[PDB]
This record gives sequence, structure tokens and C-alpha cells, in this order.
Amino acid sequence: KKDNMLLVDDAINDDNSVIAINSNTMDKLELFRGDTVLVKGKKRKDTVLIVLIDDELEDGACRINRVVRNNLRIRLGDLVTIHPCPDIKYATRISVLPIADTIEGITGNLFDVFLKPYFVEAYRPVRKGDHFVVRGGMRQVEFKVVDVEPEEYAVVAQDTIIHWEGEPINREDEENNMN
Amino acid sequence: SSPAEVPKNETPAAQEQPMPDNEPKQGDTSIQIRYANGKREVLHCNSTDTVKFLYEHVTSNANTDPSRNFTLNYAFPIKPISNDETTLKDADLLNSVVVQRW
Repeated sequence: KKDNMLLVDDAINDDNSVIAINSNTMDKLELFRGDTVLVKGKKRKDTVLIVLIDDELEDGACRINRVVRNNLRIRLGDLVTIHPCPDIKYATRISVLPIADTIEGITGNLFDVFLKPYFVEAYRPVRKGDHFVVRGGMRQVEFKVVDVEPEEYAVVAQDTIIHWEGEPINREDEENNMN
Repeated sequence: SSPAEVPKNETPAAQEQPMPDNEPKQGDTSIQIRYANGKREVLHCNSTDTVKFLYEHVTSNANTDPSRNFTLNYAFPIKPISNDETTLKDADLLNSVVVQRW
């Protein structure tokens, strides 16, 4: 058994772009707190997150919040293959769009409110097809990464250009991911 | 730096700074630098060094960077690596990614 495949567990760190590994897992596979790792789960899908030492994790399975868990189309108690990718580098531009039913009611500057503070100084490692979540203004909006310039996956440094547009959509696409 | 100057730039940084192989008594240590150069990353290091020695490694590893002002961090709790003298042991910077921000 190659120790490079791990099961999905509940999340301690409530952040979106993050997964938690245990320290005895770190010596078993060289990685660090800042390291950006590629998660490839079932249904031929992927995602990118930050690994972080977690004492409670126990080396055998990893903690990931429900947002990462969703993008990989996995559940609590499913296996995933983890492997690092530093080939990815800072983004040139990004293309996120709000899902309609998560913005029904409000309008205006979604960038300044949600996206700007969410990506700021975190240089998040996103992916095309990802659907992330931002809490603010007494609600939680869901955007989907529709396009990035630096291949399928890239990072959101302060210089990276975040382009949001205002047309929203139906949740039919999620099902075609689950079906 | 030219395509041929960069490998040479890494060559200084790789051989310039002490690695004594009997000092891992305090723990051998590996840094991963996240440069703002475009998403550039270099690794390495030895036992007990300093954050400023990483700053010196940046400068030795590339000639454009020395005249530029910048700071260092770890991401997700977003700690600015202040107190440039601070040892790797005291800053929790053991095996951990260090991002650079101009």
C-alpha cells in the first residue's frame, strides 16, 4: 500500500482552500505548511489546497471542509489520491461567477464585498470548475471558477486579476457532476 | 537574470551558505520559498539558521531581488516574518513554506 492515498474526514480548519495532514504523515511524505497540493478524487475531478499540520488528523485520512469535499465529488469516508504540484504558479486572470440562487435578493458590488477580502493576501490555489463559498452580509454566496489563464489551476496573488460578471445560473450543473 | 545566469544564481545559493552534516542534532530543515517573480520556488537549507539567511539566499539566488524591498511570511494564519534575525526554531519555520511579498 502506497501511503499516497487517503480517506476524507471531517474538517477542523473551516477555511475553504485548505486540507489538514498529520505530522507523522509529513515525515512519511515530504510536504509543508505553505505547500500547495493537488487533490484528485473520483469522477475524474481535481482541486488544489494548502496542507497544514493537524495533530488530530491521524495519518491515514485527511480533513477537508465540505467545499473541497464537494468539488472532488466525494463524501466523508471516501478515498482520494493526494500529490503535490509546485508547477502551478501565480495567476494572470480569473473568471468567477455567482450561482443564481445564492444571490437571489441582493445586487451591487460582489467583488468589493465578497471576492476582494476572500482572495486578498491569501494567494489561494484555485482550479477551473471549482465552486467556493464566501460568507458575508448575512448570507453565503457561491461562485464557480469558469476560467483561468494559467492552465486548469493557478494561484491568486495580489497582482492576479479577478474578473467577476453578474449573470447567475441554475443548480442543474451540479447534478451532472453527481450523476 | 538570463536563462544561463539563473542556474549560476542557484549555484551560489546552494553552495554559498554552510551546511554542517553533524549539526542535524537540532534537526535538518527544509525551506520552500514562494517568490513573487512569477510563482518561482527554490528549496533547501541546514539545521539552525536565521530568517535573514533566507533573505540572503533570495539575494544570492537572484540579482534583481536585492535592490527590491520585500517581506517574508507563512500563509493561512498570515504571519509576517518580522525580526529578521529570528532563528528557524523560534519562528516555527521548520520544513514550512516561506512566501515572499514585495
